[PDB]
Amino acid sequence: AQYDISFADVEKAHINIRDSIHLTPVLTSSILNQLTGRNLFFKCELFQKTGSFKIRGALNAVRSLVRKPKAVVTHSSGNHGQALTYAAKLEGIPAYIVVPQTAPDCKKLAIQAYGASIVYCEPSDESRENVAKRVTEETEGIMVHPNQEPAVIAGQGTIALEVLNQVPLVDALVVPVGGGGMLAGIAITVKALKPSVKVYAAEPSNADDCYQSKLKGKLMPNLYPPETIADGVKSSIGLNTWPIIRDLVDDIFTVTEDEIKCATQLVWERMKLLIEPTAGVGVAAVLSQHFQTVSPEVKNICIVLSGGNVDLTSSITWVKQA
Amino acid sequence: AQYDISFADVEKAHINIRDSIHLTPVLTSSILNQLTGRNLFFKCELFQKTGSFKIRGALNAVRSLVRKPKAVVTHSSGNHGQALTYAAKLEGIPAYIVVPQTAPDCKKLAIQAYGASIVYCEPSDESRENVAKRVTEETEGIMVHPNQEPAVIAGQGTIALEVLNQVPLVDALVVPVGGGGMLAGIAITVKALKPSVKVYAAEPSNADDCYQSKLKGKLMPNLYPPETIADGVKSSIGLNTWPIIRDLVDDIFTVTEDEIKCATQLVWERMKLLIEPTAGVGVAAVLSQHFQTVSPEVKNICIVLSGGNVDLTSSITWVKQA
Ligand SMILES: *Cc1c(COP(=O)(O)O)cnc(C)c1O
Ligand SMILES: *Cc1c(COP(=O)(O)O)cnc(C)c1O
Ligand SMILES: [Mn+2]
Ligand SMILES: [Mn+2]
Repeated sequence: AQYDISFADVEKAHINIRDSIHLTPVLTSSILNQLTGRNLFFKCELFQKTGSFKIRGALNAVRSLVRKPKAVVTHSSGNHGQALTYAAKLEGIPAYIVVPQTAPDCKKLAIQAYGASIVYCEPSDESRENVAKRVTEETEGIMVHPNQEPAVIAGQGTIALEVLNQVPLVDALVVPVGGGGMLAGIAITVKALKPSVKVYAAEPSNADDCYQSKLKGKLMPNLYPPETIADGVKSSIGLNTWPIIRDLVDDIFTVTEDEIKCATQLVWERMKLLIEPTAGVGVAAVLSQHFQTVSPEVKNICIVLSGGNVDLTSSITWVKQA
Repeated sequence: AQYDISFADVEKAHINIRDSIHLTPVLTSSILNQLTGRNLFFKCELFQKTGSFKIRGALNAVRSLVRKPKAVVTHSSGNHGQALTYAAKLEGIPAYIVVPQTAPDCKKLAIQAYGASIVYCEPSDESRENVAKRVTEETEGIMVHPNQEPAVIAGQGTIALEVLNQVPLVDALVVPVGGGGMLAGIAITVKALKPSVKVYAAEPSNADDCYQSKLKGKLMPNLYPPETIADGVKSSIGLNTWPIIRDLVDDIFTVTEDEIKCATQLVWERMKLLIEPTAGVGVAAVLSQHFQTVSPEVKNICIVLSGGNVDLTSSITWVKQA
């Protein structure tokens, strides 16, 4: 009944960011329709400013602060970091981004290109959170969490406002899940406007905390730091997004590393959209064996292609020839 | 005054193919605007059916035949071959595609995937033309030339009808040139509707026959088979497209291999559009030193991103890390 955001927060966020973001297109694919037997629609957040949907939450959070702040601080595998740095730069606010050592080089470099101070941490939720806390204290900055901050969650939710308008007959949204900010914002939004529309999460089997949490009915974070090509969804879900996910998300589909790699390459080759592997997670979910159990009434499915920030040099390892 | 096609042919082609092709989007890039000091618009033919704009000419040609034909035949580095095979398959007509031995593997495989009989030839204009002639005779098929066939040229020209509608304030179109079918169709169209709009060709320095022809005022085909990463524009311009290009194209910009590689990678990384290197030729042209000499009045420039059929495995060689 009462969560850390409401639909009204999402509506407000949309008005406050729409002049500063792209109304990204919804594209289709005949081959992917044929492979799934569904009518698919691809929400192209890879074309968003900074290369992912994270600009939505970042702009909303920075503008929700509006003496100006001394600094903004966060932890990020890269996309929220880039987005926050860009949003903060527009207001003349310096940014400190705490980033795991094992984040992709392209993401590390982009954060530095936008002028942030990058601070490497160890690759775990605990290290990300603890180092961001220390950096926040040292800089006397403002922490803008990548997925648990209400202003961030409300910003990500605005994706659903656009999808429901662009695909008026949509039956389901499929959303990749890491910390659950996007999934939670979208769930709040869809279930407020047209709750008959399904909200499905897609998650790596190698980082399956959201799936485990829903199964067990309690928050079950990753016990070991995840090893996955879906580098942007290694975070566990958190205390603010869990209750929304528990109550408002219809199902969660897990996908293996091989499935993620295959779906990502299929989008590259067939749609010509350079999605990052994390964005391939949603595509893998709809292609998966378990998704065939979804009712045939759920025909019009919109998959969020959440980002396009991929290391081309690092992607030469897993790319397979036909 | 009188060329092998007219504007009326392009208009007719558009009505005859529009129900069967995508009205591809026009996208923008802030970074590419910043780099060029121009206002750029990208016509996304990479999203077209079969991965390039060639579906336009192919559908128009196949439907311009409408006992049904025994077979269709062509020569192609891959894109026209794929498009022709698809168009012919819709009508239950078999296809024989003559393809140079050194065409990219992805293109060879796609032609076979669409059900064509592929016939390898030696990598030269002479071999392509001679083998297609022999195959046409042996199969008693109909030759559909990739760039000199009027129905094909008229089909490619329809790109300009869309661009002029989608970018109403456009000042110039930039078009990659191989055989000159697209360039000629676009030139006929633009100069009929709003001749103040510039039509610029973009060409590899390593395959610079169009540039040489315009300089010398006569058709000067490539003396040696071109060596270029822009694998789809190795053909010389021909007898039907040359007069149109001579008279109606405003300038031709050549770009080196390094420029093509750099522009292609920039589009991948910054726009998240998986263009093939041939489609990077137009982007390289607007980024080139010589394009800076174009009048500052030519502000709104639409570049045709002509195709997305790229060998990912073969592209691991030239991709450079930042
Ligand atoms: C952040 C991100 C996600 C996951 O969003 P959460 O709010 O962390 O669940 C998915 N894809 C991409 C590209 C992202 O950057
Ligand atoms: C065919 C083609 C061109 C060139 O068109 P021509 O009519 O041969 O000049 C450019 N880019 C791509 C991707 C093509 O397939
Ligand atoms: Mn997870
Ligand atoms: Mn040439």
